[PDB]
Amino acid sequence: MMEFKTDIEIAQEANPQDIRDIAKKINLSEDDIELYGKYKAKIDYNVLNRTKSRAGKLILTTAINPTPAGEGKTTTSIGVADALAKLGKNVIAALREPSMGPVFGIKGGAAGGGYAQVVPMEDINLHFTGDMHAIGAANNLLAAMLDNHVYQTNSLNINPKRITWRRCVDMNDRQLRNVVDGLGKKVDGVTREDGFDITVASEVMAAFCLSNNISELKENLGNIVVAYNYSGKPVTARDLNAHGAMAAILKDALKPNLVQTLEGTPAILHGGPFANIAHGCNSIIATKMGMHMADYVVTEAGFGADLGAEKFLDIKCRKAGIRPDAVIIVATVRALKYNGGVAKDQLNNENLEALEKGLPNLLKHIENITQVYKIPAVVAINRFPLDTDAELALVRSKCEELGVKVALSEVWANGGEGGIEVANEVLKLIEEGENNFEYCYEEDMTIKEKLNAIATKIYGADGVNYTKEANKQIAELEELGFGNLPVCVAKTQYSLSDDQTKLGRPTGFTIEVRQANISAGAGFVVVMTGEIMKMPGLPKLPAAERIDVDENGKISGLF
Amino acid sequence: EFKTDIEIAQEANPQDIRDIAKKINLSEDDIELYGKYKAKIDYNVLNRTKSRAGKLILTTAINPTPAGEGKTTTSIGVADALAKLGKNVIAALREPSMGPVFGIKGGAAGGGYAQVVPMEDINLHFTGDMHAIGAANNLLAAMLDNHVYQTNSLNINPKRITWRRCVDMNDRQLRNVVDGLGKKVDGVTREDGFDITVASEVMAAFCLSNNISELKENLGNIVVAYNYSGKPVTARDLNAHGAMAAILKDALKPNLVQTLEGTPAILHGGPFANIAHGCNSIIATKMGMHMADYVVTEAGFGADLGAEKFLDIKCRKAGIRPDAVIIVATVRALKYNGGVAKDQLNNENLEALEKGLPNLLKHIENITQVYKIPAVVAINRFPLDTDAELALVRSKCEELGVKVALSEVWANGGEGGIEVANEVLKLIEEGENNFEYCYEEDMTIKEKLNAIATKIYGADGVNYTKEANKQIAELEELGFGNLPVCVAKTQYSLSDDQTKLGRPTGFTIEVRQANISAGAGFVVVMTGEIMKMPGLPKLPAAERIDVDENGKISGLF
Ligand SMILES: COc1ccc2cc3[n+](cc2c1OC)CCc1cc2c(cc1-3)OCO2
Ligand SMILES: COc1ccc2cc3[n+](cc2c1OC)CCc1cc2c(cc1-3)OCO2
Ligand SMILES: COc1ccc2cc3[n+](cc2c1OC)CCc1cc2c(cc1-3)OCO2
Ligand SMILES: COc1ccc2cc3[n+](cc2c1OC)CCc1cc2c(cc1-3)OCO2
Ligand code: PRO
Ligand code: PRO
Ligand code: PRO
Ligand code: PRO
Ligand code: PRO
Ligand code: PRO
Ligand code: PRO
Ligand code: PRO
Ligand code: PRO
Repeated sequence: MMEFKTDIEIAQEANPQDIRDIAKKINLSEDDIELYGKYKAKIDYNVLNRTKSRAGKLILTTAINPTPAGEGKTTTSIGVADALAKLGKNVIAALREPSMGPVFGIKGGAAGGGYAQVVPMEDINLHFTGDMHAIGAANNLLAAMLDNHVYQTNSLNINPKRITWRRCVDMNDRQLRNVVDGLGKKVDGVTREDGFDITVASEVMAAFCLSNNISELKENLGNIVVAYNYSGKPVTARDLNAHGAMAAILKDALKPNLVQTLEGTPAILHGGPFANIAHGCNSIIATKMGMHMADYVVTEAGFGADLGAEKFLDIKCRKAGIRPDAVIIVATVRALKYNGGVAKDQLNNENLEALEKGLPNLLKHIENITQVYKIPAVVAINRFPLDTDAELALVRSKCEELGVKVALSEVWANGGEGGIEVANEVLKLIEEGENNFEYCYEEDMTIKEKLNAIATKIYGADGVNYTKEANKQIAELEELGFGNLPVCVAKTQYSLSDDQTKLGRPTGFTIEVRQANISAGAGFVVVMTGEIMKMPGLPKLPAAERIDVDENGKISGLF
Repeated sequence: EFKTDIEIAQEANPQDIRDIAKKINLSEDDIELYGKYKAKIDYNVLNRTKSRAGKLILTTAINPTPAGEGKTTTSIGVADALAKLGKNVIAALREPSMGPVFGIKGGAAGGGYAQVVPMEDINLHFTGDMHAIGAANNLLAAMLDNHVYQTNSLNINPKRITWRRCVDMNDRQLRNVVDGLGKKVDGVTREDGFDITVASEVMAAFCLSNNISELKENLGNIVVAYNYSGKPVTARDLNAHGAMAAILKDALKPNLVQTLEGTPAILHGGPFANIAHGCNSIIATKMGMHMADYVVTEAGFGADLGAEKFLDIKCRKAGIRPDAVIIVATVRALKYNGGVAKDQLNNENLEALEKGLPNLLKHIENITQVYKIPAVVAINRFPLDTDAELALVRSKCEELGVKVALSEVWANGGEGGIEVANEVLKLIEEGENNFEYCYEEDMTIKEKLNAIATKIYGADGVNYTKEANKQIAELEELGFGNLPVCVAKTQYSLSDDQTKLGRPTGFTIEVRQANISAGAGFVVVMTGEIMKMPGLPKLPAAERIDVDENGKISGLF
């Protein structure tokens, strides 16, 4: 027979505390909190200026390259945080907010999974506290003011063909990828090519997550480059007098959102940019908030260590002035056997030979964390019942040779109890740890030197090649004065290389850069190794067709 | 003696919204808080409480003039006045669109000392209803295009797609677009456009639904296109309405807010008054009548548009009947109808006041003699209004059997509305159930149009273009001839000619176009061009908007 519980059944049967009690666990009075129902809350960012910082530790959760087998990065983050709570520690989980668009294409999902989730699950997947709407409104206001300026006088001499700013919407709408607007009468605007991204891909989202306060948000938004003039110089949102209004739309959204786990552990969800064209981390203001209110903060970055962790350490940690005390590298035996050449169908059979072929992927990410950034790390293996004792022993052997212990995580089935082993090793790394954190590169280096450093040190590439047009675009960015910013490499996440088919630990390859541009608002240069989907489409049978509401207003079909 | 509306709003002491909910017998478990000054009310509270069967007070006005009339200020003021008189009362109002705030600055819900607070939050995101309306609108658009891109098994003709996308911005750039460009995987190339979010039919259907079940059903009946066989394709055909109602599940809960004097207020919905009915949502008015003894609501654009549609559309679908009608006007506005220039409105001009008074008199006749509802004229008094001017207006209105009450709510708060509120209470106790619609649902579209044009506007009849006739003919064949008609004409005149002030007589209505809003449940009829997406000014008000280091917004008002 069978008997099992889906994540939504686990979320339904939960007993979530009043968010006011959750706030009490981190010394947040009722007068420091804006309630959104009794299970969601927004935290005033002005509590930092009137309370004493606990100077909590920072625990960064990452993973190997994503595989169709799944690794359970966010489930481990929530589970380890719950474990530290079982150990009597004052801990906060810092996570991102999901986009709403994909819920209607491919269905929504739990914050984590199993018994390591964040609740309320339904609200988190939909409107939550409205941050996504605030991001999009600010994005589209700047777009309307840009087009309005060109329509009224165009005194800034904006070249319509060099307009880089794009509108956005929080839906999976392929139809809006490439558009032409401004058609009609003379009074209907100026005809030009345009496009829509999904809201989370907007640069507003990136700068939103890299602002320390509302004044830095207003300053970052003004630095956004929306076009170039006929002289080749950048035209910014500040030049349009737009950043003040955009900061007014985001005034409430910039407050971090307080929720909880299934075990009552305080959780903060805030922001959620891409992990290829952005850094893929939750907001700085939320991570700073947590370290100010708790002794431990468990956060995470998307797409695995070669992308999210690299940008957490080289972009976020630089702009926030923070240092991880420990790093959790998540992996599963099935994912490693997948790197070894096993097809997705056969990942449940024992295959020591394939596990050994795919282990160099985990080994490379360990070397990057512990030998390039010099940060104490622990491997968290999300154990499955078919994981043989030899498979676990082989993984532990090769990881011990690099000085890293392997802790078995069972938070998906046992909640915080299943994360005590990982939590204990993390506390051990924090106490026995020293400040050896090193960036992958220095800011004074050129854009090509920074890319060369990341490709060689992190990806394992022999070097970086540039197309004819990429070299031109990088040369312009150096001339305009952007060569002193961090670089954000937008490449595939399924491989250490830029070739999504090269599993394991590819060697003797080169990265092919074909496009580059400036995200002056977020504060980094974006570099492309291929086409990047900034607006997903809907499948043939969208998930929306099964979503329903009953006479009492209960939603079904979401998960 | 006092300051601007934003300064009055800042110097106000709003109570905790939980205490405001206590005034209308709402427990803490009936209330979702959005800070301690806003709250959403569960619409299931109706299913566990006994209805107080409260009275319905409709607030309308004369045709909007550049002089202003202060309609919403009077509604809030009369609501505060009934509170001063120890009555249990709720003010039901509309939510403002956030878009125009960044063009022509924001404004108060009301004005003077008759406001609704928080003013700042109401002008922006409020509780997110506008975002949900747009999300539901844009999901249906994405699923419509996806179906055509995938299989188009419904044989949708892209040249017959009527659904439009939306955004809550004043963006003239998105009026006419071509989307679907790019690779073969980037969609189907076609012409398209955007409207401001509050102009979506999702907004009108949102406001004409009695419960979450009718919302899902109404959303399903929305016509999004036509197949090559000429038959309507709906959102139900796309299996979208269940998902759209899920996006709106929390939005459909009315928003509990308060006035300056602590009176409970509900702001929910905000459709256009020309291409829609311009009323707050039916659930908000039902909720108020369920939880209180008196409800003051309003309709936009004066009696010939909002009040007409409030009575012939909203009242029909909700099954409610107004117990009294407040017709708001000013001496300045009537003298404007009499031929006085905008700059000369401060001098006494009894001759021009008599030339413009027929406008107010026609609206009285429609309320009291066509719909048969008791009415009272509320004059928002100005300091330079001579006693003779006020006496002339009182004279002509009493010839029709309607008292004139002087309103000073703007400068005096609820005290300034006691005179109006008293006549409203007198009209409710002495009134009878004589309410009649202007037309019956059985009549054809052109008969329903001829009924409104002649009885309400004062026209000799209705003329139709060739294209208007074909569209009306096609709407009859498809089976939409049984719905009400929502006439979209100018608000500055009883006629379809914005220059004909006062009380025009020898005119006829020209219909250029007819469309179907099957989700809202009415047929829209055009007399001219309708701007569903306004543009930003040369100097947008958003350039003056700023935020300080503590997160305080300036320049909004
Ligand atoms: C989202 O992440 C997930 C999602 C799903 C997961 C499912 C399972 N596990 C981790 C998961 C995980 O973490 C890696 C490991 C324990 C387990 C035992 C089982 C089983 C499934 C799983 O089927 C029968 O016995
Ligand atoms: C306890 O065992 C340990 C402890 C510490 C170890 C440290 C390192 N390694 C193994 C270790 C090990 O396993 C043998 C492998 C090579 C290496 C290169 C590096 C580095 C550290 C290490 O920093 C920068 O470059
Ligand atoms: C794969 O199946 C598909 C996929 C997409 C299809 C798209 C269209 N049609 C069949 C399709 C079909 O069936 C053969 C025929 C009706 C039509 C009219 C149009 C149009 C595209 C289509 O663009 C403008 O006017
Ligand atoms: C029943 O009659 C029909 C039925 C189906 C018809 C389908 C199409 N057209 C007329 C039709 C018609 O004419 C009256 C012409 C426009 C068109 C563009 C297209 C397409 C199909 C069609 O596929 C892709 O681009
Ligand atoms: O644009 C300005 O004048 C300043 C610079 C940072 C925030 N606003
Ligand atoms: O000790 C650390 O590494 C972090 C840095 C910011 C405060 N605590
Ligand atoms: O490596 C660097 O340049 C800085 C020093 C503190 C941490 N990272
Ligand atoms: O179908 C689309 O429009 C995109 C591109 C391929 C996968 N999803
Ligand atoms: O109505 C309000 O909310 C304004 C703005 C803050 C103080 N008073
Ligand atoms: O079937 C079609 O026509 C579109 C294009 C690829 C899959 N869906
Ligand atoms: O979707 C694609 O990739 C093909 C190639 C160009 C036209 N469409
Ligand atoms: O209209 C409705 O509500 C249902 C949904 C599927 C078809 N009929
Ligand atoms: O499109 C509009 O609404 C304004 C009016 C003239 C200039 N643009």
